[PDB]
Amino acid sequence: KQPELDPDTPSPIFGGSTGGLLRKAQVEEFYVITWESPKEQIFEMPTGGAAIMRKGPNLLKFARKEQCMALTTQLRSKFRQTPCFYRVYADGKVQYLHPKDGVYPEKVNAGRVGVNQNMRSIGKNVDPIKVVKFTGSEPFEI
Amino acid sequence: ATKLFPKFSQGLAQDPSTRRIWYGLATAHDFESHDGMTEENLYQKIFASHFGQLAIIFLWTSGNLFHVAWQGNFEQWVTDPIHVRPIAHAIWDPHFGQPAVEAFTRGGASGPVNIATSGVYQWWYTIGLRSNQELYVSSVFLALVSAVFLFAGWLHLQPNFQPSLSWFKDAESRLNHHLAGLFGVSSLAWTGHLVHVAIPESRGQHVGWDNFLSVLPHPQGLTPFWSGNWAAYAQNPDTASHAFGTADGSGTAILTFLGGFHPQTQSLWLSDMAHHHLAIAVLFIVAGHMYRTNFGIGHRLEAILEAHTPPAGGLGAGHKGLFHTVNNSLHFQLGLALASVGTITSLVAQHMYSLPPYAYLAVDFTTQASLYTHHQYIAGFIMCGAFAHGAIFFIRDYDPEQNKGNVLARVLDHKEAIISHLSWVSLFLGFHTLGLYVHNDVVQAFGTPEKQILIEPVFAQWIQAAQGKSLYGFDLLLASSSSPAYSAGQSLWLPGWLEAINNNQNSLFLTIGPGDFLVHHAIALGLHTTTLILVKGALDARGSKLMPDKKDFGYSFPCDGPGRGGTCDISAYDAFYLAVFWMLNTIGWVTFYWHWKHLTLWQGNVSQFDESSTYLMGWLRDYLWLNSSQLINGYNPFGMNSLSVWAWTFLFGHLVYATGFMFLISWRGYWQELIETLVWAHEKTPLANLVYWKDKPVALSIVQARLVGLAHFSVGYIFTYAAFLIASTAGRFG
Amino acid sequence: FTIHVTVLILLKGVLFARSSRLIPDKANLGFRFPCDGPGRGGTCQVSAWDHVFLGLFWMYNSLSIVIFHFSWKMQSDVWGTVTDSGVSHITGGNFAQSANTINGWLRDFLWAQSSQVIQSYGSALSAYGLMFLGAHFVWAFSLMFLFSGRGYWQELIESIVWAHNKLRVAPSIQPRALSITQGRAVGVAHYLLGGIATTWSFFLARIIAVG
Amino acid sequence: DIAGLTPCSESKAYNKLERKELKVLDKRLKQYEPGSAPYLALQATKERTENRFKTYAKQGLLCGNDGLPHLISDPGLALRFNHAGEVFIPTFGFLYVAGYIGHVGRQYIILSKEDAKPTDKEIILDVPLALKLAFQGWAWPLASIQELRNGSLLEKDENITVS
Amino acid sequence: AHVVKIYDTCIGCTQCVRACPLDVLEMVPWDGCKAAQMASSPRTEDCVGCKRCETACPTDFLSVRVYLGNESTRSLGLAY
Amino acid sequence: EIGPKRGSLVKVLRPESYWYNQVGKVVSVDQSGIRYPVVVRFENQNYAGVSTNNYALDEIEEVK
Ligand code: CLA
Ligand code: CLA
Ligand SMILES: CC1=C(/C=C/C(C)=C\C=C\C(C)=C\C=C\C=C(C)\C=C\C=C(C)\C=C\C2=C(C)CCCC2(C)C)C(C)(C)CCC1
Ligand SMILES: CC1=C(C/C=C(\C)CCC[C@H](C)CCC[C@H](C)CCCC(C)C)C(=O)c2ccccc2C1=O
Ligand SMILES: CC1=C(C/C=C(\C)CCC[C@H](C)CCC[C@H](C)CCCC(C)C)C(=O)c2ccccc2C1=O
Ligand code: SF4
Ligand SMILES: C[As](C)(=O)[O-]
Ligand SMILES: [Ca+2]
Repeated sequence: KQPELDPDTPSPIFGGSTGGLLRKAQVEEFYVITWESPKEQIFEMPTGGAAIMRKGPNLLKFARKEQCMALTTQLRSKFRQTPCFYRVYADGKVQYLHPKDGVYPEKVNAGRVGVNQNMRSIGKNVDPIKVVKFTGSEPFEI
Repeated sequence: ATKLFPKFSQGLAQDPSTRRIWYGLATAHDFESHDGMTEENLYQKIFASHFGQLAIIFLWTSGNLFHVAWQGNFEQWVTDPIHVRPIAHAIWDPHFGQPAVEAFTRGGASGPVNIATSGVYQWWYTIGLRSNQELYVSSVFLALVSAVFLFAGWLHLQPNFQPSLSWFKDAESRLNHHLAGLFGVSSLAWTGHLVHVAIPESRGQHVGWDNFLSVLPHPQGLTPFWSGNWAAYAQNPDTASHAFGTADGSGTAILTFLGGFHPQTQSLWLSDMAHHHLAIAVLFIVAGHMYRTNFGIGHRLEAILEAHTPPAGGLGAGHKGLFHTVNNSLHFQLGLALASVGTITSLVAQHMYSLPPYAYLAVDFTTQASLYTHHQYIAGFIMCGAFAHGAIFFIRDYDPEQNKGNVLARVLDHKEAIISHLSWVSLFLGFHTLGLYVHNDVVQAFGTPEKQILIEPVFAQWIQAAQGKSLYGFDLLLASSSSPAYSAGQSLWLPGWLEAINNNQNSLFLTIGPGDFLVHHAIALGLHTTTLILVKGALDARGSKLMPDKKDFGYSFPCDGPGRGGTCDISAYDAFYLAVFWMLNTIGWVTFYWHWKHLTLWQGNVSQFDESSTYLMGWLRDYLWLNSSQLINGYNPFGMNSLSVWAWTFLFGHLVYATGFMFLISWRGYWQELIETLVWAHEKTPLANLVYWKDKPVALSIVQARLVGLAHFSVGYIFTYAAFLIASTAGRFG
Repeated sequence: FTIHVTVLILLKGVLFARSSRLIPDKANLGFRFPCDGPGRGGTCQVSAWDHVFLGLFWMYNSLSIVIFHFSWKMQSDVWGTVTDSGVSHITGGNFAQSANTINGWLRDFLWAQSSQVIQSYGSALSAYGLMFLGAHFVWAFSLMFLFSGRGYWQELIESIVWAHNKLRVAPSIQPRALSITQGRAVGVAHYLLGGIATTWSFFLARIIAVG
Repeated sequence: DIAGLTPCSESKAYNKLERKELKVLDKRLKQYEPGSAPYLALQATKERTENRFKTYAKQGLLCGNDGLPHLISDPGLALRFNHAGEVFIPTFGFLYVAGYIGHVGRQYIILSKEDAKPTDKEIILDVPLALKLAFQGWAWPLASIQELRNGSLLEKDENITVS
Repeated sequence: AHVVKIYDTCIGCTQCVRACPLDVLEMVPWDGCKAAQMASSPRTEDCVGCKRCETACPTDFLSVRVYLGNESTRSLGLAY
Repeated sequence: EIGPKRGSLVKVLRPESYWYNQVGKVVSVDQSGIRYPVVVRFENQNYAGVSTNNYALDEIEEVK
């Protein structure tokens, strides 16, 4: 069960910085991350300095998506902690992205069907002949 | 997704950034990668574009004629073309002070003016013109034809007038019409102009429109053309002491082939050019009848290329399937056209400083160099564009299925050998040229000029001796008398040629010293290196060993990522970038050589060149540091003069050059963070968060970055060299 | 101005090294890397190494301006020979109404004081002119590296390696072009070398013929 | 007489340049006593300068209107005259030395392609092998032509290309 | 956006995913030797085009190639 | 039993491959059955620094 975003979640103790949180975050979108973080500890922020983190699930949020994938990968690095992602649009609609499979896209989950791929040797593509349409960047099969 | 400017980009429209603005201002002329731009809807647009650009050209020439007629002193030039200098236009700039109005008043009949370096007075008076009204008429005519082309470009846009697609593929009839009509018929009309107006104007006769209805351009008028004996038109040419503004010893010959110079005007005989263009027109008319048409049999193209196949298989299929290849590709024709245009531009620049066609032109010493450098850089850019479109051909329009066995596939197959031999010739030239220059510099630094190396260019001197030169004494064709080449053509163009060739004061087969050897080899280095860069960018276009699938990312893409040990400037567009750098270098070396040759020649001290053109300290001292005192002294606390504007422009060129370096050295990524910082600062300024920018500010694209960098580079290079060539010449007169 | 711009470059390189607004995972990429990728419109010269790269150019500019100021002040308003009636300086006080214009630096200082460096072949100071021209040469040579990349050069090396393998004379070690970081390093090295060497030759050939 | 140039003895500019150089040398040669070191140095310099100017004018080398020597590089003009040494034999000498060098380097780089990790041999050379091959290449024209007729230098199109 | 493709030349090393900074591509069934995974691009609204996935892909020739397309707020990495 | 003998050196014919027309020994022709069974090993590095690669059996050919 992919968990959905929950407002009114406490935040880690930190002073402030000058990264992100601009006009884009108010009228376009903002991204959210949540993760366990037991054993209240010290961590580093991708757009700031060092901060403390209580035990129990805690939630953060930033401006760009990579600003949270960096934290997910960090959490991989040291102690096995398992955060998640969230999307937000102007209408308030929320979308869950990472990890949809729940098993961290680097590992397969029981079964799905992927797109944007073709069974052809590297190269051996089509010459610019018969490619006058050019459809932006061709999938070569659609 | 979000529609906005421009009208021909749906992917660049959703782009929330100022980048789309620059790509719209840039890709506005790329009428092939736009959305829904099939062929038959493209020829009509490109044809309207041809009309628009022709209208631009004619409006340019009309404005030139207008400012010559009203603001130029064309009347003050025709009478005594030696005591006066040209004028281009006036000035209403309020920023000038009182000394400035007194400094830009060379003429005296008006306020501030500017000298005319276009060389238009000479070319307009040689063809025959001695009144400003005759210039107003032509200016109005050119404006009218510009409007006509602006309308014709639009007429073929609405239906009932839109052409079809089969009308363009008929290359046979179009090439016939161009070889015969565009070249031959116009050349014959030009012969008529020279024989009916230019000649009468050379006789001081005021013959124009109101009187040519009964003027016989030749005694026994038009009868020899009916009753044979064409030779009757070349029996009384312009007398040696012929006056050009008057009839002091004139003649009645129209088709003359004495092949010499008009002593007073110092140019080709005004009557030689008539027979010249007449023969040219006849020969182009003969050429224009070669092809197959609806009812004209001739011989078609598909059966010729497929018949040029060496039986021994040295080429394979020969030229089979090239008709469908070329005729179905516009970039290949554009590459051929630009290559021919650049090579013939260089040819015309070579032929204008050696065979002056315009009366009273060679006496002027400022327009010559300006126009020569003009055409040299024009030809350089046109050649670089030819190679760029040659690479675009391989990138975008290519079908190796149809081309299995032709010469183009063979050329693509041994591309590594071509590139390697270009690299080798370049290495050879650079090594040896720089080595001889450094050797001469070190030898001069030790104070023993005798220990330097000076290769005697026996080959060019031999060819001159064959031309008629005798300063070298090789006893060759047109120099000895035991040869059929010297005997035959004795009453022909030979006397004038031989008299103008041995002259040691005109620019025609100059006395070549060993210092010309080194500079010709430097020019060969520059040409081979530029051609190396271009041929490499063109051949490694469909795919290289580092990037095999290069055909998928188009032509102008920044790079293929930092992977694989680094991939920077790998697209062919970047090779074109570097080849334009080398084009600037090569044309600059060529222009330095020509300029300093004619500068040592005009001071009567050609020995200065023959002695200082051997090393690099001379080029730096005797040419750059020396002939610039008026550039520095154009304005000073003592007081400025007419040469102040040219000095300020000489500094403007260096500023543009340094801005080019700004965009070249520093790359994009650095500036993205700074722009984000400036955005942070701009959004937080108190009470300064009112109506926002309409598009997001980001750093210029890497492709855009290097494009604008090279643009600044080229434009600053050009402005600096032109300001120098104009100021250091039209300020001292020596 | 020049010193503040140089400090700007250096400090913006130092601070944006652990983290930034664009790429948060910037510390793992190290200190000496050319970029991250052509994504987000293009990333070039983002590492602190590249900021030091640009700070070298700005330090060159600032120190050159300061040393030219020193030389021309000392030669115009300080140094000279004293006669019975006052002191007659080297230059006729050309510092007053020439420094106020960029052309002045080329009017009475660069153009005027460059006679010896290009006129010293007749004496024991010809080596100064030789170093002068050689430094110009190496400067433009550095420009070569600074304005080019590796793709073109790597493919040219490819064709040259083709030419080699036809006679079986290629090396066992794979001949690759210089790294992007090394390309920029060679660029800046030759650039500062040419600049400093030309200015050295000038200031050292001009000051011997006036003392 | 070739190319309007005159033998370099009859050049008034050449002798004027020699006199100029000698005057410029003597004006600062007169600054020192005949016993000191700088004086002997200037004496020897003048010696080999006079030797420069004397030894050049033998077997004929053309000087132009500038009085300086000008090398003739065309075979055929160096023949039918006495100029074969200006640049005709130096060409063959450099060709010989460059052959020598390339032959030795190629045979080295080939004989190293057989052992394990040849890359090491390119950063840690085989000094005795290089010395042996260095003293065996002065017959390379013989070995090159017959190794060409042999075919042991043409690779039978087994290399990496892209096209 | 950026048209990303994955050819049949692949071994399923799971490296171009633990290297992608934006978690764009997935790895779902493939019939391999020891790992048996193949990469796929189900979503591209967040792909910036950094070509970090092309550096870690050890396949010769590369299994993934980013066809550079049009830019957006995500594709330009704009926090504003 | 499917591909060439292990330890036997063979060349490459992948048009888009860094290693082209030059020889390289086979690590292990995949007998389990796959479209790229032959794993060839090369001593010299590539632009990426990789030494080995797997190719199809319709591409490799015999020795020099
Ligand atoms: C004496 C017998 C003879 C000879 C000598 C030739 C010779 C030739 N024939 Mg011909 N032919 C013959 C009999 C003969 N033919 C007969 C009996 C018939 C039937 C009637 C034909 C029918 C025929 C046809 C239909 C055609 C020819 C063509 C040609 C020319 C191209 C052949 C070729 O392989 O190019 C050589 C191939 C090369 C790759 C040469 C490479 C050139 C290098 C790369 C240039 C280097 C560039 C470099 C920068 C410049 C530096 C210069 C340096 C060397 C100093 C060639 C000069 C063809 C032609 O005219 O040209 C298209 C062609 O169309 N022949
Ligand atoms: C003055 C600056 C400069 C110099 C010297 C060069 C020199 C060269 N460029 Mg280049 N170029 C430049 C600026 C410069 N470029 C710039 C600004 C650009 C645009 C950014 C380009 C873009 C460009 C391109 C695209 C290409 C070149 C190429 C070449 C090479 C052609 C080789 C040749 O023709 O024979 C030899 C040329 C020489 C300069 C050799 C002289 C060097 C001597 C031997 C130094 C010897 C030093 C001494 C022995 C010991 C010193 C070492 C140590 C002790 C310090 C050549 C080495 C082409 C190439 O690579 O050739 C295949 C190539 O295609 N250039
Ligand atoms: C990139 C590319 C391209 C382009 C190309 C080019 C650019 C080319 C060119 C070229 C050129 C630019 C050429 C030129 C040339 C030259 C020639 C061809 C010559 C000759 C010879 C002769 C035969 C002569 C003779 C004579 C006479 C007649 C008399 C006097 C003497 C003399 C010698 C002068 C294309 C698109 C196509 C394709 C793709 C790729
Ligand atoms: C300063 C700088 C910037 C930033 C420069 C900026 C943001 C200025 C460009 C936009 C401003 C508004 C230019 C102002 C107007 C121009 C002087 C001319 C515009 C005229 C057009 C309308 C034709 C880059 O983006 C860059 C990118 C890649 C390599 C080097 C650099 C670089 O050096
Ligand atoms: C030419 C060039 C190269 C190629 C640089 C090369 C090939 C340097 C190699 C030259 C060295 C000096 C080779 C010398 C090694 C000799 C084979 C052995 C030394 C000689 C002994 C006697 C010591 C780049 O790598 C580059 C990178 C980024 C931007 C521009 C460029 C650039 O312009
Ligand atoms: S990195 Fe390349 S080889 Fe590895 S799993 Fe991804 S696509 Fe396949
Ligand atoms: C052609 As003859 C004058 O040598 O007989
Ligand atoms: Ca002459």
